Amino acid sequence: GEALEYVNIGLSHFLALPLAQRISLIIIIPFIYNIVWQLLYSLRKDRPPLVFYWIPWVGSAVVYGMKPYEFFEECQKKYGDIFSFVLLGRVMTVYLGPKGHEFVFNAKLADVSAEAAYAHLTTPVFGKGVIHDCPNSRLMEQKKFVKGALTKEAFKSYVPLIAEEVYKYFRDSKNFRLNERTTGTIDVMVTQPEMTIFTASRSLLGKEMRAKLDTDFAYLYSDLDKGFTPINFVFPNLPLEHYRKRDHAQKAISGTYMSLIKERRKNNDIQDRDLIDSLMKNSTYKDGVKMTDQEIANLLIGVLMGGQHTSAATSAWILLHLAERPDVQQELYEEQMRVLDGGKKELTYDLLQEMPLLNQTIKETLRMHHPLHSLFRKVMKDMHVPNTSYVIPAGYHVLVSPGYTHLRDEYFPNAHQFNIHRWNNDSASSYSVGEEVDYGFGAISKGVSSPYLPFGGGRHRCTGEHFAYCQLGVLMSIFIRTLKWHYPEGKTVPPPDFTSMVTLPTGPAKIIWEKRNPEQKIG
Ligand code: HEM
Ligand SMILES: C[C@@H](c1ncncc1F)[C@](O)(Cn1cncn1)c1ccc(F)cc1F
Repeated sequence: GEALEYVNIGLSHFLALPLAQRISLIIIIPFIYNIVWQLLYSLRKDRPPLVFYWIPWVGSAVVYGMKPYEFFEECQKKYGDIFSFVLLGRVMTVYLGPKGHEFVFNAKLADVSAEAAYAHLTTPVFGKGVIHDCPNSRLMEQKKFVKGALTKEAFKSYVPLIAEEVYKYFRDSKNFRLNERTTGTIDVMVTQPEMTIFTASRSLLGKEMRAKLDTDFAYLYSDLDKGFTPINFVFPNLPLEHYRKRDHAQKAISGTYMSLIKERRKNNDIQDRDLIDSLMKNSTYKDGVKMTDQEIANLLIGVLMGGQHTSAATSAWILLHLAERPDVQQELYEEQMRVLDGGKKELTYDLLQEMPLLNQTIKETLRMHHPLHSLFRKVMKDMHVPNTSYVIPAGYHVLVSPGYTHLRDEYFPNAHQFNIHRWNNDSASSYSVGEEVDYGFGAISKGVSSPYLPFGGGRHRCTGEHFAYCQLGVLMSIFIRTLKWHYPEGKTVPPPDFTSMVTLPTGPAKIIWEKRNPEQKIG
């Protein structure tokens, strides 16, 4: 009773402490509070173990962002395959391994949302109305629109254009100019992004859109390029300047696409050339709405942008791994001479399919260097993980990471050794190992239990797998037949830089190239 007066009294003296002790208690009450909250949380047996952190809110973000596969391995040894950690205000429950791939890539639409996790990151860059700034059902239909331009007949015609672009680059780039140099050094992280965007542009976007890249316009891609960073997860729209040249470039680049979209319909200049022709002819949803010309341009940005960063990272890794392995280059070259009749057969999408060792090299690189170490979903409903007393409460996030499983000896013997022969009689981009399902964009595998899942699975599954292998196929067939490359003295494979949007190599990652035929000229 008389004590009740003194909780009151003490509350008044609390308010009248010096700014030195108030400030410090501002930073000790929450620190001491979250340490004692965690301790209570670990007695909850319907929750997966939460890994201890000191700083509240920040959580474990520092070690997760820097070495996420080392973090995952350390957590796996302590608490098994399921565990939570807090990440800059959110709570992520990792499910490692194939049962984890299944728990997350085959989750019900009712249980998890990818849109809910990524809309803050994608929509500022791509524009609105597409990808994650729409309902999952719109997403499924957009993928059906894009995927309707990623056919075998499309792929037969992209191969001469892609190959033209590779040669034009060897001819004209300051990094090569093969008609004036026979040897040189390139930074793969400078060359590979440029090659990707040229080849992707010319093929999917058309010749006009490829043409604009030879000009100043190219910088808008570079400006747009920088708004695609995990920082948009914390400060999505933060009134600074790289946020404006980002948005400037979005408006600017989406304008060029609509200008072309609009003039093509004005002229009925609508053929089967590029994905711009395709999305024009076929972008009406199942309920009857057509995509606005701006929505078509923003899907263009998002598709080109995402495939840009994964494809460019992958050919970088193919070069860096091969730079160290002249025996694999020798092997890949023999297959080039055998399949292409010593160079006296033009490269075709068909002939690419007969090059298993090349396709096995892409396959193996993508095993060791998955471009997305972590995929996320926001949990919408309380989720129960079977064989288990755990519930993942709504508002948590689930995190699948097949790239970690990729690097496990459990599923890949000597997982840390680059070995393309681990895929003998198995050069497939991927393989639907049984029964299939359709979420709107075509029949894809129903199970998602494979330990090798470079293109994920389920509804959010990649619709650019076959394009990626095409691009990477021509690019690497031509690199192989034209150049030998090795590392500078002392140099080896760089470690991955996980902090960016894709695990790309820690730069600079340089290789010395030599012409196989010094006296050869590109016409
Ligand atoms: C080496 C190349 C690529 C790799 C390794 C890769 C990997 C992936 C993965 C793992 C996902 C699943 C995302 C998630 O589950 O959260 C995905 C989604 C997707 N990717 Fe790719 N990707 C590649 C290239 C491309 C290209 C070139 C395109 C376009 C031509 C593309 C378009 C898409 C689309 C449209 C989705 C659907 C996302 C969704 O439905 O939520 N990707 N990709
Ligand atoms: C959202 C994005 C992503 N980026 C980084 N970490 C996780 C991610 F989910 C991604 O899934 C990645 N991606 C897959 N293939 C190409 N890019 C994506 C999907 C569709 C798209 F049109 C553009 C795009 F970037």
